[PDB]
This record gives sequence, C-alpha cells and structure tokens, in this order.
Amino acid sequence: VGRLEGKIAIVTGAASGIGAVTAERLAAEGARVALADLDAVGVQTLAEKIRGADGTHAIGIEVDLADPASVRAMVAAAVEEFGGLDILHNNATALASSLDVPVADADPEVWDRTMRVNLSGAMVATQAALPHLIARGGGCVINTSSAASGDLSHPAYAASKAALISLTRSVATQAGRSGVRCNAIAPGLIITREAAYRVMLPHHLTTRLGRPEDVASAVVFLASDEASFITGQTLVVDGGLL
Amino acid sequence: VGRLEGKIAIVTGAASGIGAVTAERLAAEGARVALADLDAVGVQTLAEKIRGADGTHAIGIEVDLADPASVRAMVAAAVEEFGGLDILHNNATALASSLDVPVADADPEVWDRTMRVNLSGAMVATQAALPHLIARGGGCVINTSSAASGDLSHPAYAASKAALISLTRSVATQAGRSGVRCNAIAPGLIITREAAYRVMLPHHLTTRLGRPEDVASAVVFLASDEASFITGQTLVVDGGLL
Amino acid sequence: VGRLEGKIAIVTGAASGIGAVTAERLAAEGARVALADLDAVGVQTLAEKIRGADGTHAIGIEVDLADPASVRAMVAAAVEEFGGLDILHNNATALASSLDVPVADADPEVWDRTMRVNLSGAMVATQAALPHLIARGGGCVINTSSAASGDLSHPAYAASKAALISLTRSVATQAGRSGVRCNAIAPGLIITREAAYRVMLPHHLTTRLGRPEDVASAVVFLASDEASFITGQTLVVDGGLL
Amino acid sequence: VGRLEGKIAIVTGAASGIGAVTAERLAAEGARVALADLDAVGVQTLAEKIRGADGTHAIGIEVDLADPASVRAMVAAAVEEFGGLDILHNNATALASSLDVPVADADPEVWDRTMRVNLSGAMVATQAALPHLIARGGGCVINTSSAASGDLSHPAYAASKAALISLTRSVATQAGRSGVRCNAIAPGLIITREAAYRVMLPHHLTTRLGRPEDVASAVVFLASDEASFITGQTLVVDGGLL
Repeated sequence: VGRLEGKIAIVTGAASGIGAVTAERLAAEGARVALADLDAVGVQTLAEKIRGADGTHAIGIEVDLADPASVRAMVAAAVEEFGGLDILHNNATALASSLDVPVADADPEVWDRTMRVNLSGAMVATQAALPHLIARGGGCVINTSSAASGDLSHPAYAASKAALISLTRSVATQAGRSGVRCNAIAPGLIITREAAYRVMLPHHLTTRLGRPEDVASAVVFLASDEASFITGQTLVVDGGLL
Repeated sequence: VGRLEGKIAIVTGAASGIGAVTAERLAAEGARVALADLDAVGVQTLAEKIRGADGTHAIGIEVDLADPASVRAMVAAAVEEFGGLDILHNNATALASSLDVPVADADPEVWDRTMRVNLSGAMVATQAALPHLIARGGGCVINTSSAASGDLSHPAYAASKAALISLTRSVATQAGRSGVRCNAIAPGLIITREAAYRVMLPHHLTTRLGRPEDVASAVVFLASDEASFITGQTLVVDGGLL
Repeated sequence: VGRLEGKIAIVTGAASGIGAVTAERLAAEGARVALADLDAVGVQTLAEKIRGADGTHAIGIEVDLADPASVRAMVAAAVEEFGGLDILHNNATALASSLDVPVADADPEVWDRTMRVNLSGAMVATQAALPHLIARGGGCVINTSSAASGDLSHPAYAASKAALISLTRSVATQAGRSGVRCNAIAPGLIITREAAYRVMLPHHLTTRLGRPEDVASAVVFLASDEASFITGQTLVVDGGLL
Repeated sequence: VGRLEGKIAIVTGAASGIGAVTAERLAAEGARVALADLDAVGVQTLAEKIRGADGTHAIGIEVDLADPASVRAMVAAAVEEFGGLDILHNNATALASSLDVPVADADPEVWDRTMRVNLSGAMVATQAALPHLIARGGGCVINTSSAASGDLSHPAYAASKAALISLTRSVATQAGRSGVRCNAIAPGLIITREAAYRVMLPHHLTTRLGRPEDVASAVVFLASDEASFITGQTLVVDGGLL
C-alpha cells in the first residue's frame, strides 16, 4: 500500500522544514528512515514521533555536512541500523541567507562555507552511499537545493544550486551502469504562515504558494520504482515562478 | 484509494502504445476516461476492455487531430459523457517516422503534416479543454511528445517536440492564473520485445530500456493533486539517453 | 579589411528590418550578397543602393518562403550570380503578429501558416543551400527567429522559434562532418524610435533597447572564419530581457 | 582599426594557454591590458613581448586567485596603471585535473580548492572591478571556464563551471542597471599538438579541434561595443562536442 514499502532511506537536513516533512512522508509510505541533521535533539525527537511506541522504522543521527568524516560516519550508522540502503535524499537558515548578499557586497568566506556544506556535503554523502546502493542492486540519490527577484540576491545559494545540478548529472552518468539513479529537485518559494507572503501570488503561475509537502511528494515519486527510468533530471517545483 | 479518484481525463492517441497504456493506468487509478484516436474501432475495443461488461467509466471517441472541428467535437462529447474535465493528456507511426528523413532529403509536406498533427492538434485540444478545466476549479494539461540516433534523424519530429514544449510554457503562463497547470513529458526510447534493442543499452545510463508504463507513471504523478505546484515543466523520461 | 572578404551570402527577409540592415552590413564587410524577400521591388531597390550605380556585389531576388519551389529557385539564382555560396542567413509582420493571439483565441490556420513560413521555409532554404556550402569547402547557416509580453502572447511565434532552434541543432549535427556550421540568433525586443518603448527599459538589464545593428553584428561574428569552432549554438541578443 | 581601441582590460590566468593568447589578441585589437597570473615571471615576460621596445600598453601583475586580498590588490594596480577599466576577463593545470577524479574516489579538499579558485576568485575579481566599470560609464565582465566523455570525469571542474555560469547571471542581473554586461564562454576541447588528439574528431561536429584563438575571438566579440546588447549569456565554443 505504501509507495516505498521495504525501502531504506537517508534524509539529511531532516530536523525541520522540507527535510522533516519529507522524512515523515517517506516513513508514511513504508520506508525505513535515517533522519540526519546538525540538530541532534530535533532529529531524535522527530525519529521518536515517527516510531510511535511500537515502531522501529526511524532513527535520528547527528551529522555535520561540512565535516566529511561526520558525513561518512552518518551513512555507516544508517546502514548498520537498517542493514542496507535504497534512497539517499541530500537536503541543503534565515541568518544564513541574510549573509548571502548581492555580489557587490558578497563575503568570499560565506561563498566558501556555502559550497562546503551544500555541495561538498552532498558529494561526500553520495560517495559514501554509492557502494551500498550498488550492492542493493541499485537505488537512487535525490538532491534538493534549498527554497528560492531571486537572481537579484542570494548569489552564493544560486551558484551552489547550479553546482548541485551538475553533481546530479555527474553521478547519474558515473553510477548509471551500476543501477543508480540520480535526480535533483529545485523548489521555488516554499512556505514552511502563507498569508504574510501573498504579495508573491501574482508572480506565481499557480493560485497558491508552495508547501513542504510539494517537495516531499516529488521525492516520493522520484524515489519510487515507477520512476526508475528517470535519471539525471532536475524537477522544478515552483508553481511557475521561474 | 486510486491516486486519481473522482477525476475525468481525456487521452488522445489512446488506441495503442503509450496512449493506450496510459488510458488503462488512469482508469486503474480511479479516473473516468475518454479515449480518443483516429482508429475508431481500436479505441472502442479498449474502452470496452477498461469498462468491463457492466462498467461505465471509459468511452472511446473517434478523432482526427489534424482537423480542428473533429478535435472540438471530441472534447465536447467527453465532457457531455462525464459532466466535466480534470485532465487533458495530449499524446503525439513507424511509416510516418520512416518518412521523417534527415534534412538533406526532407520533404516539406511531411514537416507541414507533422506540425498540423503534433502541434496544432494539441493546441486546439488544449484550447477546447481550457474553459472546462477552469470551470471545474482548475486542472491540468499534459503534453507527451513522441518517443525518440537522436538529432541525426527525424528532424521534423524533433522540431515539433520543441514546439510542443514552447506550447506547454505558453499555456502554463496564460492559464495559470485560472488554476490550470500545463506540463510536458519527453519520452526517450520506449519499447511498446526488449531483446532486439539490446545494442542500445550502453547508450543508456539505466540498466534497462523504457516501457510505456514509465510514461504512464509520470502522467499519473503530474495529473495528481500532490503535483499541483508543478507547471511549465518538462519531465524527461529517457533513462539518461540524453 | 572587411571581416567577410570574398564571401558569398544569401539573406532572406532582406527587404526591411533586420534582414535589410544585416544585408547592408554583410556587403560592407566585403561579402557578395543575394537579397531575398516577398517584396520584389523593395529588395531590388535595396540591392541597387548597396551596389551603387556601378557596383555588382548585390542582387535582389523575389522569393515566397512558403513555397518550396520558389525557395529552391532563389538559392539557384544566387549561386548562378556569384558562382558559389558561403553563408545562408534565414530571417523569419505587425498585422501577422496581431493575428498571433493567446491560445484561448488562437486560430489553427495562423499556426499552420506560421510553421510553413518560419520553419519549413528555413528548412527548404537550408536543404537547397547545403550542397553548395559543402562543395565550397564548408560554410554556415544562421537562423534568426523573429524579435520578441513574452510567453503571455504570440504563442505560434514562440512555438516556431523553438522549432527553429531544433532545426538548427538537427542541421549542425547532420552537416558538421561535411564542414557546415549552423547557429541560431534569438533577438529580444528590437526597435527597427526608442522613445515610445521607454516603459520597457526597466524590464531590460542593459540601459538601452535593441537595434537591428545588434543582430547584424552577431551575424557578422557567427558568419566569420574566427567563429568556425562554433556550431549548434543559440546566441540570445536581448539585453537581458529573458 | 582595432575592434577594442581605447579599451582597458584585465585578463587573469594570462601566463599561458587561452589567457595568454587572449591577452595578446586584446592588445592587438588596441586594448591596454593588465595580464595577471600566479606565475609572476611568465606574465612579465609576455607583457614585455606585447609592449615591444616602444609600447606601454601591457603590464604583468602577480595574483593568487584563491587570496581575496591578492585579487583586490591586482585590480587596483591595473586601474592605477591605466587610469580606468572596461573589460574584466576571468580565466579559470594537468595535475590539477588529474586530481579531479570521478565522484566515487573524489577528494572533498580538491572540490573545496577548486571552488575557492575558480568561483570565489572570479566573484572577488568581479566585485573589485564593478565600481570601476560603472564609473567608466559601463563595461563588461567575461567569465571563461577551463577547457572540457566529460561527465564521466572531472566532476569538480564541471560543478564549478556551472556555478560560474550562475555567477555570470547573478552579475548581469545585479549590475545591468548600471551599464555592466556579464557573459560566459564555455570552451570545449581546446588544443594548446593537434595530431595526438585526432581520435576525438568524430565526436566533434566541426572538421577540426579547438584552438585558443577560438576562445580569444569570442572574447573580442563579447568585449566589443557591437555586442553591447548581449548579457547574461553563455557562448559555447566546442565545435559541437556538446
């Protein structure tokens, strides 16, 4: 009945927002889920809520995406727990984005830090996960950039998003023969109070603004067997914002 | 329980191949379906199979996608049968394909005929369907190009596919304010016996070739409520063949 | 001294606008030029201006891009006049544009007519020109879409422009082995009095609006020997209007 | 007579290959040129050869693209020398690329270092140059990724190339109102002994492989006034390699 029944998945950035909603959605579709995030407590709590009092199908793992050794330890603990791996969901912070100013005032350190976490983190996680995906007989990696007058600011986020798309194509090309798919999702304006943002409505093509469930549904689709002929692709989930 | 419960869909080119498998899939997902194609008997026969001896949730209609008047009659008889419209699936032949030779030998009449059917047909169908979609409270149009040596031949087919993608964006932009989404699916090599095409497997990223069910699954996802924040997009379903 | 010394070029749509300015520019860069358009007198008059009273390096030919036979006669009379061919510039109206309404009201006959002229015309011209380009030792075809509210209207024009880009790639792929390059130019808002359009200036990135000379300069670059490693490409000349 | 007469340009990575050929080409087109590179001696020597015994129109400056303060000092020394700035050409190493292995064996440190130099370097240079371009009444920045079965390896170079394209669009968007254009060039296989590579010929669409002069000619075009209506664009110079 679950669209991901019997699957094992890792979800990074799982303590809040898109990651948290996705992590609950994969589990509700029958996936066993390792939730991973900087915030140890936030991810243990969510894991506990997903498990309920009877369940064993979720675990919370502490990870620092900027630390390759921490990223490798996380993938090993998840494989250890559930005995394998089918899905890796790499997830990309208000002040963080507040620091990502236009090029004229941009701080090179914020760029360096942004690439380290958003690109180098996903790359290392992917590299750690690949042999486990391959031994499973195949599986998939799904890269989600963070939620997006977008070219007018946050250029480091824009640059890392484009880099992540290139990583996605690199991995799909390199791992395809071994049965691994790799796809990206590029969310537009995702509201994690929808009423305060309604000025943005005429700039969308849809009649509503984005929800984290929109990204989660896309992750369920791309992770499922019925999408197994899709790889190297970027699914834009943005209500037409462009 | 079905992922498309209570919905009403039109599928053109539904007598065989991808259109046929998709039409069966939408009905299996709980949609009421109007099947349209040039081949009248073939479409009633399939409508009859989907329906069963005592069912009513599918109808077969004869349509000529080249003739605007025939396309408009088909949309009206679909709505007249089921009382509304939620989904329009425009689906774009071996002989016809053999006539689509490289540019050096290309016949302008083949190009003309190709645009009339693959492009104008989809535009007119879309035009006819739009007010019914809008009155329903919104809905979606899904344009499926025909399945793909790539650019080395079938240039009229490739031209019309790019044109179809432009139509998809034109419609998503123009109709989005009224609640209509419009997306495209670009299938790669789809096999509607896999053995004869094994030589193509190293050209793919994935370890298998495509099936009409791959396109049908993408149509179910894009036609469903949990994909309602996606519009103006092209989903390539090609196993990486590029 | 000219950047196109000793070269022979065909320019279609050369009676007015972009075609006219481009034809003058190629001749000023030292090319011999066959000017082609529906408007016979307008094209001889301009050929006569370029030529001067005692010159021979330009000729005006009457062509109907909708009729394959007329297009083939034009290519042959161009080659017959100058003894060879190096460059074919396919150039794609206010009334015609006013007929290209949004999809809701679109007329299929306008779409048909648009593909016949903008697409099939360019394909047939290209087809006719190819063996002359190949025999010359190589050369190039440059396809120029018509100048751009964007997707909100003129959908037949946008469809045919995407189709033209696909044709450009089809031809670059198929003819590259024989030494022929094929590229496209996509002009944005081109003014062929800038004052009436000042409202458009905030929509642009650049501080001025476009001029036919902007498209002509891109054609000189793409037609020249120092651009011979560029093929299959679309150069957008739109001041950032997107 | 020069196509860049009276212009002041900076060229980074100017000690060898594409940078060196471009730097000589801009000067031959009448530009005053500050050549900048890690290799102090290689850039002084080339500057000296461009100057001849009579000239003053070139200078060699030592720079470390990974060091923001060094990048800022370089832009100031160039402005100091020539009294202004019109063009910034940011240029992206055999062992360097030898270290950029497929994802499965990728070193996160090489990724970090690659982004620091290729992306953070161009960003800082651009940021340093912008007020000087703007005070000049406008000008342009041209970003060139390094020369490219390309997705099969060098993924960090691929990722930084995509990021650089995003930087290009960010800058074009942010600086456009102030009269600055920003464009990217994406070279394919550029041979800096053409005979040892001829196995690659059937994978190209052209009849020859790339030369550094192909990139230089593209830089001359994009830097010139007759390209002033082009911004935010990526010119692919790859003979069809794709």
